[PDB]
Amino acid sequence: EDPEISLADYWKCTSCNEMNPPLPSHCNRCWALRENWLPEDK
Amino acid sequence: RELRIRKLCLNICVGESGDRLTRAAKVLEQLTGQTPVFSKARYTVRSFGIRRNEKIAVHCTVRGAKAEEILEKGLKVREYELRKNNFSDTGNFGFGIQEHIDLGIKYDPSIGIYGLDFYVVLGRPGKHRISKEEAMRWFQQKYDGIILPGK
Ligand SMILES: [Zn+2]
Ligand SMILES: [Zn+2]
Repeated sequence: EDPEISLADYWKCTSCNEMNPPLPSHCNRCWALRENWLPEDK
Repeated sequence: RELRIRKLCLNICVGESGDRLTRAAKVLEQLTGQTPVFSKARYTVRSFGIRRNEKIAVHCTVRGAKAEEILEKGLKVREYELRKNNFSDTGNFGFGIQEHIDLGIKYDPSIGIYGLDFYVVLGRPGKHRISKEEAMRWFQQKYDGIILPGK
């Protein structure tokens, strides 16, 4: 779909194991958010 | 001194078509000076009200001086601090911010608040692969950035 990135840019959802494109940062299958993407609150 | 930004991708998720989506387009236009492209749902997702093929998000690609500038705004919001998780095995990296107003866009109670996703694809100014570690020390040196340990 995009020639400037590879599958190695994909992230694996840990809730359902879907391989997801770099963006968005929620899983396209189950909507679970990607971890350690957003700044951690104190 | 020999590693460059190839592009910066930006994305705002809404989840459905309508007012809030079209306002997320504007925010990207104001922020970016380009017209964003609406993304469609890959799958319907019942429990989140998502329907396959519906317009649900907006994204924009920026290059050159514009990309550097927007990245810097994003990094400043993040206080120049990412995690090793943010860095792909390809030598690219991305991150999110909770509120778009922190890039310096005025808050409108009509508009609301948007989260924003950044993805940065690196390259060489010329095909030799960029490792995860090169991109990491590039970020560390060029932005005096901090990469927290992997969680
Ligand atoms: Zn998932
Ligand atoms: Zn989305």
